[PDB]
Amino acid sequence: MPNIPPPFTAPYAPDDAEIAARLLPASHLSPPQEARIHRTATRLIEAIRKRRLGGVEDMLREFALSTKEGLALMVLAEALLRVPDARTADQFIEDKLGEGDFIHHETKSTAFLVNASAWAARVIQPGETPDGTIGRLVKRLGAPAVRTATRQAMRLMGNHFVLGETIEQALERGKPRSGQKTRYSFDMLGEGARTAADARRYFDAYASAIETIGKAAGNHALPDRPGISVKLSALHPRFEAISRARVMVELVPQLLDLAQRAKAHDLNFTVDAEEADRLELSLDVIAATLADPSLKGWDGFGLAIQAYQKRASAVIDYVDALARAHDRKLMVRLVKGAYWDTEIKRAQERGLDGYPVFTRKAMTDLNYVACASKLLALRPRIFPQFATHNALTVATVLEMAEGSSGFEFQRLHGMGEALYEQLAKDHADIAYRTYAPVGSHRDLLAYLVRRLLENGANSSFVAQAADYRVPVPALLQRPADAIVRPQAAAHPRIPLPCDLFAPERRNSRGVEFGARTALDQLLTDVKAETGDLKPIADATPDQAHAAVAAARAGFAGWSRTPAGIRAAALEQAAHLLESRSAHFIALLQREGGKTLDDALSELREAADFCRYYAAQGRKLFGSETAMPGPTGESNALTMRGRGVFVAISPWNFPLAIFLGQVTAALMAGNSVVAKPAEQTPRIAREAVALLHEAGIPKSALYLVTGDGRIGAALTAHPDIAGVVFTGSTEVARSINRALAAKDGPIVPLIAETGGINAMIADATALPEQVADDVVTSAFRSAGQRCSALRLLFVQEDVADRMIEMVAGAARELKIGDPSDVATHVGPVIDVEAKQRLDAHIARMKTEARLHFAGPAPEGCFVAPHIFELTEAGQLTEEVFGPILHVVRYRPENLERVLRAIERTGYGLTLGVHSRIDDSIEAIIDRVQVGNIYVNRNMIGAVVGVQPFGGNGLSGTGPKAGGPHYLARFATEQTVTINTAAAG
Amino acid sequence: IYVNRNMIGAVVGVQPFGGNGLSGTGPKAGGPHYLARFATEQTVTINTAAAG
Amino acid sequence: KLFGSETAMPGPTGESNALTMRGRGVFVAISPWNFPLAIFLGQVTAALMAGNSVVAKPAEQTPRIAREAVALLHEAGIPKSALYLVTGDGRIGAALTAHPDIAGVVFTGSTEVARSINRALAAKD
Amino acid sequence: AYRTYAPVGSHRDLLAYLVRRLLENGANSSFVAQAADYRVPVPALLQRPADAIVRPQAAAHPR
Ligand SMILES: Cc1cc2nc3c(=O)[nH]c(=O)nc-3n(C[C@H](O)[C@H](O)[C@H](O)COP(=O)(O)OP(=O)(O)OC[C@H]3O[C@@H](n4cnc5c(N)ncnc54)[C@H](O)[C@@H]3O)c2cc1C
Ligand SMILES: Cc1cc2nc3c(=O)[nH]c(=O)nc-3n(C[C@H](O)[C@H](O)[C@H](O)COP(=O)(O)OP(=O)(O)OC[C@H]3O[C@@H](n4cnc5c(N)ncnc54)[C@H](O)[C@@H]3O)c2cc1C
Ligand SMILES: NC(=O)c1ccc[n+]([C@@H]2O[C@H](COP(=O)([O-])OP(=O)(O)OC[C@H]3O[C@@H](n4cnc5c(N)ncnc54)[C@H](O)[C@@H]3O)[C@@H](O)[C@H]2O)c1
Ligand SMILES: NC(=O)c1ccc[n+]([C@@H]2O[C@H](COP(=O)([O-])OP(=O)(O)OC[C@H]3O[C@@H](n4cnc5c(N)ncnc54)[C@H](O)[C@@H]3O)[C@@H](O)[C@H]2O)c1
Repeated sequence: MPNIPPPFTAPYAPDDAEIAARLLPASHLSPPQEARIHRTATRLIEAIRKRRLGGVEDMLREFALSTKEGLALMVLAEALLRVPDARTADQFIEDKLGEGDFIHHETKSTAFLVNASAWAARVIQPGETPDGTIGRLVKRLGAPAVRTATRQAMRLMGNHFVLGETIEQALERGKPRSGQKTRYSFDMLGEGARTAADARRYFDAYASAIETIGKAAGNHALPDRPGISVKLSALHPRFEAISRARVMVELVPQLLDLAQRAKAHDLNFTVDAEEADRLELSLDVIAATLADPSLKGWDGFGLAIQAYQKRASAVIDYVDALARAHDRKLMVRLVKGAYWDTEIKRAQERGLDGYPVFTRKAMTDLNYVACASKLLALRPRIFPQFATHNALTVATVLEMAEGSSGFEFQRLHGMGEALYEQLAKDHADIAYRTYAPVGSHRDLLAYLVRRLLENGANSSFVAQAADYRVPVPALLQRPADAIVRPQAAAHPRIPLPCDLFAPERRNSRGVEFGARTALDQLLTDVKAETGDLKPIADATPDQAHAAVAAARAGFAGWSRTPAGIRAAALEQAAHLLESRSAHFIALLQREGGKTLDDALSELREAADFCRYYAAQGRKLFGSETAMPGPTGESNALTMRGRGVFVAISPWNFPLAIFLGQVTAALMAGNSVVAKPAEQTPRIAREAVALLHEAGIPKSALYLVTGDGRIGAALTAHPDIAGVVFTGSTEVARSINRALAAKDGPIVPLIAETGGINAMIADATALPEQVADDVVTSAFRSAGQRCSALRLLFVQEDVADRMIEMVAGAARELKIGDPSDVATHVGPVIDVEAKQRLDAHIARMKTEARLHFAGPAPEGCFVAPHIFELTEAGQLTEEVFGPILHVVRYRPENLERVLRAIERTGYGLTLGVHSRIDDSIEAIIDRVQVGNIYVNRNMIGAVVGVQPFGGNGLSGTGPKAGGPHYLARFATEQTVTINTAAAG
Repeated sequence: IYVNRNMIGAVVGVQPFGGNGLSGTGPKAGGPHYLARFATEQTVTINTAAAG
Repeated sequence: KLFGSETAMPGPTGESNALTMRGRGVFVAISPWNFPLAIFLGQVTAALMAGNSVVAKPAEQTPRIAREAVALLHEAGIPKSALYLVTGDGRIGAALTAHPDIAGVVFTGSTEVARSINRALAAKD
Repeated sequence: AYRTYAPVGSHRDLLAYLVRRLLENGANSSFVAQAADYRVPVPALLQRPADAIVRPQAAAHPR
């Protein structure tokens, strides 16, 4: 009867200290309360340290394995467990494993997870160099220990996971005896559908699991019936804030169907909690689902809430209001949180104003107990479920319950066993639910990774309890006593994103699209910025020469302006850029045709260029360098501006590359004449006016607009001191020839040009991450980035799955007006671009296999295309659009692949996806490419982090946004003074 | 530039030597900017998150 | 200092970023007659130190010292495969600089010859 | 050929013997201890003694 709560919108990353100022006093307990807790917890830990077979943490500790090594052995273990004849596995383990074929075993066992037929008698030659994850393990531990470790992995995989090639096989394997109930609830493997077909498969798997669980549910009432865990990202291929409109329309009926099926068996149905940027969207979906009248009269629906998030307490308020408003009973799982490292990395990458999670473990522990107290007081409408394997957390929640009724604890099969058995011994009324991981092999890898991060974490309770160096009393330290003071809440060694580069420079600010207040405000601000797009008159060859003459006159004064003053101008420019981000983002979208995230990212990059060049500028030009020499003599090295630089920029980064080149030249003490791409003069003119306002003298910087002919007039001018160019390889050569033709000084040419960028993915790569990174690298910004992926090499054993996943993912990209927040792929720059792209597409259709040709809206649009080539040699040009080419290869032919890459002459970006350090390192050793990206996408180089730029046909160097850039814009001068007369 | 002494016999690492304009491109021989010009830069970026 | 080890770049947690400097390829080194030893070796050893192989063409007037110098470099630890001496006039110098496979040119000599070399480089595709 | 010895005697002589025995099994520098610690890579157990000393003047322990 109460009002349905408003869409959830708590502040994303509030101040830790203020939260601690509330939680610390409230955490206080009386001496008798603490005494009970201490006793219960000691008893739990004693049982834990009894020592049963063991868990993953025991294996990692026993053989001192990295997470990567643990993962590789568990993968090999599953492959070995699925071999029909156990004697067959035994023979392999003793005779082949650890003897050789190290990389082959790692590759085959991993491919097995997506391609069962891939894993099936070789002959191992002696003396093989131990390489690969397994070979390195063998060198370190010895082959016999690796076999022993593998056998242990086999008992872990066989005992603690319910797995099969398909869901049906997993479910059959996980069944109980007869007319009996499953002793476990199902933690389903699936997450993050990449394709529409993935989302249907996961839906079907859940549906199938619900029937299996149902038919073996027992006759008791809730809470004493089994549960299933479900992930929203598994049920929708673009589960994200910017796609909220389609998500609400497509995902809800799906989740509703599954909830109804669970209701019919009167099951516990739990929606898992995922990344922080999906919190708000998930609550929207969950609320709309819960509202459906078909879910009345059922008490099993629920969701997980992560206490490691500052928003946790507010989520609980929201969930309770939801429950009262629809008059429902809910089962609510409280967890700490499984994605901590991800949240830290993301907030840093995204330049957020803070972290959505606590950064000290004790703060998470404090907030968990505080949230538990909150949930307990919401009984009986809310049935709390405390999922944790921490003995102190358990003991503390029990004490606060003052009873054992109306809540449960939870644990994952293979963890918390000794703990909860002992808890049950000491408290007969206590209930705990045990979940088993259940699913297909194709979903194992993604799940194993997350699982291993936590079992291998030093801070984890389970790990420490298993380490007998850690005394029992240490595991019993109260969280409040670790924090002591509110101002100590945040972790002292984790800087806020804005301080990522301190004390060098400030970081530009970003926006969290997953926070509706932030995204809505950004959208509004950009919308408020208007632009009719008035034509910008071209310059005549006379005006261009006048510009050079004027720049030439201004060089004397600018070059002699103190470096600190030049740097201050750049830094004020950065300030004005971010201050006016909406205006410039608006321009980037209108004139540049960029989607919102690409525009914001370019704005950030522009400001980063200013601050970074300002910072490097002071180091380089701030003072002379004293040279060692004899007594009675001084020797000083200085760097002076060269003269007038001509800066020529492209249309694809009309602001950041424009400003990067210009501010670099300016910082070095040069005056500049800048000619922007014909397509994007407006933003260039805005940038220049901004630089002037920031402190760049009118006499130091001139904008000349026009075509390649006006650009030619500038580069041919006899009085210029150098040229900084970014554009086509062909135009660079033309400029270079015009420069070399002159009889004057040989001036510097910095030329950054295209590439035919490859990615190499082997069978140890996670197909879902490959697909993400391939889709991003090749199709983001309509493939109009120089760093963009053009050629994917994929090992044949995984080619079909990887290609199919990229295609399915590409189909989910929204193509259209870049100003619509839901758009993934905007238009290409002009009619000429589209025609050239369409011509290549037409040609490729008659020369190579078409895997995907997306649907494009009328206008200057080109959709993602995927072609498979017979050989790489079929791709001979940089095609500047959303067009992926794929070649599959045999593992023994990597050399051929590397020759194919070397053959083009380009060398800008290269992607490598592989678990195998030795393979990654062999590739790096071999290639000369400027930017190599491993196990991530190939785009969005960050100033001062990924100095960007290639060689061969891809560029001259030095790398923009790196420490060798500014020097190229200057000239050296040595002053030697005989000082002897001074004495 | 040489002040109150002769103009010749630049010493390696003391007087980085070489000119501009019609006199040269740089970087100066026997100075700290020379070697870099003979090399190319390579940036290697690795997503290490799977390990921690 | 420069090539001894990589430079770590600041970045987000969960990511490593390292800057390295690698040899470019084959450098053509062309030297004058007026400092037949020191400028010859200066240019040659700089290129070698940066990890390039080198084809060196000495001034036609002073091949002997250059050949003695190359011999000394080989004896000092420079592999025969990393360093070759080619003697002759400006035409042989022109052949070297015109070669499509070279990765750079280090030259000391007349402003006029520098420009012709610059033009030959620019002319290549 | 290898000979295996068994400790043989009366309880009244055990303590004195156990002490000496435990000093060596609990020593960080002991081969048996390190071999049993999987953090120590096989190649580490294989370092030649001469390569640890390197120079005559480094023979004595510096601390
Ligand atoms: C049945 C079950 C279902 C679960 N469902 C989900 C889910 O849907 N979504 C989800 O995100 N998690 C979920 N989890 C939680 C996750 O998988 C881990 O098990 C959990 O976070 C560990 O908490 P703990 O009290 O057992 O271990 P503890 O060792 O006491 O705490 C470990 C954790 O503290 C936090 N942490 C670690 N370092 C820091 C730091 N420097 N600063 C702040 N916090 C830190 C983390 O959240 C981390 O996992 C579930 C767990 C179980 C058992
Ligand atoms: C059957 C048998 C009978 C034995 N009888 C005797 C005996 O009668 N008298 C006797 O004294 N020992 C005797 N020992 C030796 C002793 O008991 C140890 O077993 C032995 O010294 C260990 O050598 P190791 O090569 O097996 O182990 P390792 O780990 O290779 O070496 C361990 C040892 O190196 C030496 N050492 C350790 N640290 C240092 C240091 N900082 N500087 C210099 N040296 C160091 C010690 O001698 C020490 O025991 C006997 C051993 C066996 C197996
Ligand atoms: N390596 C990098 O960092 C990087 C960054 C951005 C773009 N690019 C490259 O730029 C290309 C796409 O952008 P584009 O179409 O604008 O490049 P483009 O060669 O077509 O022209 C770019 C710029 O040079 C000017 N220009 C054209 N002809 C000229 C001439 N004869 N003399 C002097 N100037 C002349 C243009 O008018 C313009 O401002 C791709 O090949 C791409 O990979 C490389
Ligand atoms: N700035 C300095 O550091 C420095 C140092 C020493 C000498 N120099 C200059 O060197 C000059 C005098 O000596 P030089 O007579 O040997 O110079 P030079 O121009 O006559 O030629 C010198 C070198 O280039 C080669 N060469 C000639 N024509 C060539 C061509 N068309 N293509 C490729 N290579 C060619 C020669 O055979 C020789 O090895 C002066 O102008 C002097 O100032 C400058």
